[PDB]
Amino acid sequence: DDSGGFSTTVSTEQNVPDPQVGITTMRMDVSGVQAPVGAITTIEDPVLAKKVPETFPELKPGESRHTSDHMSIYKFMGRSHFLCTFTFNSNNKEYTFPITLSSTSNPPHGLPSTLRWFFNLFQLYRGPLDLTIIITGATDVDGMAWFTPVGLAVDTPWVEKESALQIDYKTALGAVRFNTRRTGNIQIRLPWYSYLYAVSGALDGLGDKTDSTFGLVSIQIANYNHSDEYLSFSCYLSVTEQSEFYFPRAPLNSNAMLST
Amino acid sequence: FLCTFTFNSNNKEYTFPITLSSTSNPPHGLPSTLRWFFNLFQLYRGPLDLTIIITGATDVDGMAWFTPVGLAVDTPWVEKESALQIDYKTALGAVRFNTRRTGNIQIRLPWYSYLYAVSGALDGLGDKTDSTFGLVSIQIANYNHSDEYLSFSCYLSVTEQSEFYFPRAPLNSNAMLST
Amino acid sequence: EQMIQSVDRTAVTGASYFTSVDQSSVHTAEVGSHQIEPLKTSVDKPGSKKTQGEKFFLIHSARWLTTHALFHEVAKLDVVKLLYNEQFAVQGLLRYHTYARFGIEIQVQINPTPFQQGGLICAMVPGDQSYGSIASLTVYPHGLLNCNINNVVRIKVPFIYTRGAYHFKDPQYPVWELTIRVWSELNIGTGTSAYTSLNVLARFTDLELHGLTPLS
Amino acid sequence: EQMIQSVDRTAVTGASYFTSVDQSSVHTAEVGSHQIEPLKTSVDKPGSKKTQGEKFFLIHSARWLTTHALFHEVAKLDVVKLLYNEQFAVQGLLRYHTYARFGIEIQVQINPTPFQQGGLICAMVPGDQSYGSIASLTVYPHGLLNCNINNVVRIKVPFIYTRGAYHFKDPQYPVWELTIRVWSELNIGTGTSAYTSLNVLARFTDLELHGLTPLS
Amino acid sequence: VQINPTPFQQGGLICAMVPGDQSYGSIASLTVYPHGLLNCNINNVVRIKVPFIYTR
Amino acid sequence: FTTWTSIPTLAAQFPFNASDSVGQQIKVIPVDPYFFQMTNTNPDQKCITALASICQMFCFWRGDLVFDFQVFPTKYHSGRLLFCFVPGNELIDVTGITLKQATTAPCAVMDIAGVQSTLRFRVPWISDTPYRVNRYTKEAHQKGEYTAIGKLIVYCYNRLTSPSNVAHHVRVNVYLSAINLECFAPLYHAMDVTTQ
Repeated sequence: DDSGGFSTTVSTEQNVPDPQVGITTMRMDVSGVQAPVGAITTIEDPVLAKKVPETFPELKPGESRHTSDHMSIYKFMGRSHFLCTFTFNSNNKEYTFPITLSSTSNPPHGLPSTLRWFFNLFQLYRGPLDLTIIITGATDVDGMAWFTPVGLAVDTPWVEKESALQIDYKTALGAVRFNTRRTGNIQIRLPWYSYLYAVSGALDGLGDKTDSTFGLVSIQIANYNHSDEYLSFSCYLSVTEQSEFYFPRAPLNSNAMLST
Repeated sequence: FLCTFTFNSNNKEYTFPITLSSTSNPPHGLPSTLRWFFNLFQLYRGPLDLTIIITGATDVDGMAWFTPVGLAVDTPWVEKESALQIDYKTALGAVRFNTRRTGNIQIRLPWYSYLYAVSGALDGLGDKTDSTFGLVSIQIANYNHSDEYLSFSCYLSVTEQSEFYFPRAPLNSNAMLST
Repeated sequence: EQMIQSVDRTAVTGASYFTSVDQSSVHTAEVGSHQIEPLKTSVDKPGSKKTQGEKFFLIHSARWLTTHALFHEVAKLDVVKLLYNEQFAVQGLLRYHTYARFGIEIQVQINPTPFQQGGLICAMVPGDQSYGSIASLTVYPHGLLNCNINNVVRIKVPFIYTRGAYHFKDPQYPVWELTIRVWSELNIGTGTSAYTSLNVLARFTDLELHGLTPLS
Repeated sequence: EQMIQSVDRTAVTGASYFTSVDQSSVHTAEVGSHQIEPLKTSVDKPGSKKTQGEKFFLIHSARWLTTHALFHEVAKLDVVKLLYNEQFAVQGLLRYHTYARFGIEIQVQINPTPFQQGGLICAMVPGDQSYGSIASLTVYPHGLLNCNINNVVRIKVPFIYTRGAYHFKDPQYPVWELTIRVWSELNIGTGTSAYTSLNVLARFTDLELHGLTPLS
Repeated sequence: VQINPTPFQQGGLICAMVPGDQSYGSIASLTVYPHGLLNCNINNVVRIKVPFIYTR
Repeated sequence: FTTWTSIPTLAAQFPFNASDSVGQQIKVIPVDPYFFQMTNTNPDQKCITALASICQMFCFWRGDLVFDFQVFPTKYHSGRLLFCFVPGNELIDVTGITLKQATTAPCAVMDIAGVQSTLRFRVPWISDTPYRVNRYTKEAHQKGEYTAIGKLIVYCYNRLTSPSNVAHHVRVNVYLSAINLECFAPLYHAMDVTTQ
């Protein structure tokens, strides 16, 4: 033995993910003739809990009618879901919004409907994202959007104010230059910039305000505005293929799944 | 970041150099990241990249051109009328663009000098000659209609054909001035 | 020409964690050796971290009653913080170290008389007892207790944490945490014992120790 | 005829020092493993008894002067008793253990300026400072200090004791003991420093630990 | 460069080969230059080989 | 960018008097590439190190830092020092750790006399996080973000024995060098003098 101990009652580590592929395909009757040993069993024994279940004479259900597997995460969360929305009001206003994976963060200030349920299904999170935003409203506004990692300084989140950060801090880290008239669309990778390894979904104390958040995107505009028309932005987050999930968690209640 | 400038009247010609001297305090010279980085080393040889952004009033047909050392060009860091003819401007090399068509410039800066390389920190007449290598000057037209400011801003970037020489002691925390 | 030998002057001598370079060296005297005994006054193995870290520590014990209604939180216990305690044997390995990596082996012992009925649940919960469901706690590596089949189960769980290692002197958040909800209520007859016993044993697996500190 | 498997009942499960036989067994759950890191947040070796017991502990330090006449007892220090102390790293290995076998590695560090003259002696003395001669102390495994050649020496000495192992909570007698007699007096000139520094380092070699205790 | 200490003195000197300017570069960063470090403990004569560093 | 990193650059300066008790704390070194305390009056310039300019244009830093303590004694200044690195973060009460308590931590001793005078102290990468954020870019303390992987007290391990025709104190330069150095997540920041 490696540790010099022993084990008598059969009970070990439990709930290893991915038991089965969810698209319906054929791997005749499944049960029937033989008496069902998989109906009655011991759930207190996890080896006896992993027995092939049956209760009735069943046969092959057949195949499915869509090759697109709607039960893998990498093609399920490809549809981009809501994050936040915000409007500008005056000249050179700098807006700042984080990406706070905490379930304590009720919407709008935090995770809304689909992001709050999905990113509180699991404990650990590592990988880059995708963000899709839409320019809506007044045209010919030359703004700038940039990412800021953890540790580095940035302006106050969820607050529209004037920018207190210089342009040499903004040009050195990384941003984009675009007008509302040229292309009107942003589909951006969110870089995984942290000295810590992974981020969590539901923590407490100072670990919640530090180890749940990973990144932040803040926007300052210019040439807004001429003759009075509101400019509205809205953030939709999407997924990429370099992220992996860890420790499947009990999903949230029907109460904290708040929709916007 | 390199610099930023605004136009005010009709056919105003703006002129800005690329002065690698550490004596050149920002804005008139190297700002935050360029002043630290291009005073890390003595000798410098190779071409650059410049990314500028058109911001403000639209439908302005201007022109941007490079001028090497030795040849004549207008006064740097001064917005004024152009005293240079168009045959001097069309023969050397420029671009033609409107603010509405593409709104973006990502340009190579050509390494045009009879001297070999340029320096970062010199004194005397060597500082005003052997530190600088190039200059980009801009004259506009159709600016302006109904009054809206047009603002340009210059951001410099790097390419792969440049090489660095003689690693130097970096600058203090005092001359690293940010804009 | 015959040369008389001298003493060495400069050498890298010292421990891997306790290192001091001397400019004047000297040969260390050593007489005798580690003499083996055909007669040992004790009959045990010599002590090591393999037998001191891997030994079950009673970190918690309770007493579940009949009056506890369904899904009542009988015990809310922290795993590693109760392991880091002076009255156990791992304090001699965790006081002189700061950053660690380890795996947690939980064993829970209860005792029903078979005239009682009911059920208990022990779950290994990292992070928080947040808005996740009580009726969804089987996704955790857990244990299910019954008054019909068995009374002792053991649980193996890994290190689940955001950063690289765990800080004892100032932790970010607790790595693991166990809870006891009433999975099925304790029902008895007349004269049957209206209680049952409860024990929580714990030990480390695959222990790593780094960052020695001189202070307490 | 197909037989449904069941759960085990009686088995010898438990540690070698922490052993409990259950009448109702359960399979211990284990998910994940000890995942290796290509990026380690620390660059050290993992901690062990080999790097915690074998590390020099400053057990004593003094300051020898000129006014100390010949064969004056500058320091009377106990070896293992000063090693068994809370402010060192071996307390985490000696608090949870009672009977031990070990070898003693002494290293003594002094520092003369070469305008001073004189000599010091450090001897490893077991048992007693009894009627044995001071001028016969070279029969012990000892060290001789000089203001001419060298300033750091180290001494290896074995376990010298009557019984089998050493009791920390109630010792019969101290195993080892070091003394510092003035081997030659400290003579200086005008303006020369009238002192020298002195350090005593100590560590264990070939450590054995037996007899775990629950108490402090 | 040749200096001469008696070994009852202590201290240190530095000689650096500096092209261009004594500008806003740091004094505490002058080890990036091909230089020499003088000491009252080890040695008293050092020699430095430096190339031609010039723009033209 | 490894040119301005591995070359040892002077980061700090401290003497070693002979009138000090054994075990008295002389100067701690907050172990990071961000550390520097020198300045100059002619010219008026805050003396950066060549390693403090490379890493200040990043968020995170990682690498095995090699401190080089060049003492300047005579051949006859005798005694020893203690360079005890205590890992963790930039802020623990390491001043309350006693000298024999500091013998528990791994460290090294150096005789002031001998045939060499510079000790290259290779700092291990001991941190809870695999990197360490530029918290100097921010302006707030927070448990989880930090600046250093530990601190390094210079102790008085032995007294300074010397005659009167030499000096009573030996000054120690603190060179700053490293090996296997990595930084990422670029930014722009000008570092300020750690005023000890």
